[PDB]
Amino acid sequence: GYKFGVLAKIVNYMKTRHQRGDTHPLTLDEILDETQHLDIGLKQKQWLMTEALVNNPKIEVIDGKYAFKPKYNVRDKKALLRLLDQHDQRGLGGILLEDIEEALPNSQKAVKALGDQILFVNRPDKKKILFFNDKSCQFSVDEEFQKLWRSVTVDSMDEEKIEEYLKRQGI
Amino acid sequence: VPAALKRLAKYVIRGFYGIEHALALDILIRNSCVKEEDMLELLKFDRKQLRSVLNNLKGDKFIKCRMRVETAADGKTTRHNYYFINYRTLVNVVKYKLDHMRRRIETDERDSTNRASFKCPVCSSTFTDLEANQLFDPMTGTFRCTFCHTEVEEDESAMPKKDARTLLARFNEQIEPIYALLRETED
Ligand SMILES: [Zn+2]
Repeated sequence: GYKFGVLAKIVNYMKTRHQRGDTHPLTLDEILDETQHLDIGLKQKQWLMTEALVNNPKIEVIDGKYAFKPKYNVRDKKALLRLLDQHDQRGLGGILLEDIEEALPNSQKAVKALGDQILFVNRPDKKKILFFNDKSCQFSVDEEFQKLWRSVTVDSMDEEKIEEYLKRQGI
Repeated sequence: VPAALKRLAKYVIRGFYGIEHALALDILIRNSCVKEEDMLELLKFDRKQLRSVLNNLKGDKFIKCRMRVETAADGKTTRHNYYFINYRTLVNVVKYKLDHMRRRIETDERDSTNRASFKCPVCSSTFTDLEANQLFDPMTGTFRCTFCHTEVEEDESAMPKKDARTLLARFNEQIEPIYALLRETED
């Protein structure tokens, strides 16, 4: 068709160019040259310059030109630790391991380096969710304690019996 | 809402429950009443995961829930689940669990001696002292289980009993901070 597809090639070419290490911004016309979009329509050019290249979260407007956004993406261990801490502080939630691996190349080194600082939750589809390890208050017990705790059923006991136990034992 | 109640709730949730339960309590600590839908978005947890956690929280009655029904702008009925922390019930449940654990410890001490002291390896089943006498045959002159006719060793029963004694001191020591918090929350 028209007016909606040429943008994808621009984004992908921009993504591939960034992977090569070219952080320098690129003009709309310059990017069009290498994407075989010299015949791109005029009303398409303005739409990209006004909406597509600003609304997207991976496009940075620098000195008028447009450049990738590696700063938002995690590309080092420190950002991963800082990013996770911010989510816990603001209660935004965890991030899937896939979102970090794509943003952070060789994320295994960062994950293993931080070690226990990251809490991993395994989704049914094998997907892993990362959460900050809040080391403020920590407490754990032996597996025997947890097994004993589970053996003490509490869901199937009514409030009347629960509170009656308190006076039964004299407390 | 004295800070003592919040501290006690945080200590118990972070000690006897997983991180998921603690995160849910944190939202309710910041705001007394919070919608179930809002909590799901903030935590980004799975719908089933949050529901299972909420049911567990309701099971221990740490936080109560109220159902509000209203008509939305588009006209479709909306039923929201509002969760609020009830410290009055939370302290009672915590007190119930602590005493139940304590009475479990004292009863467990007697349960150790109640365990059978005779075990036949051939049958692989426990044998009581009373049953051991019955199995003994006066004609034979030695005590063996009639079913398998094998010697019985009582050394195995001794080992598990010693383990429980060590747990007594550790359990009492590790639970002191919770007791101190309870005393501070009596007012
Ligand atoms: Zn026997």
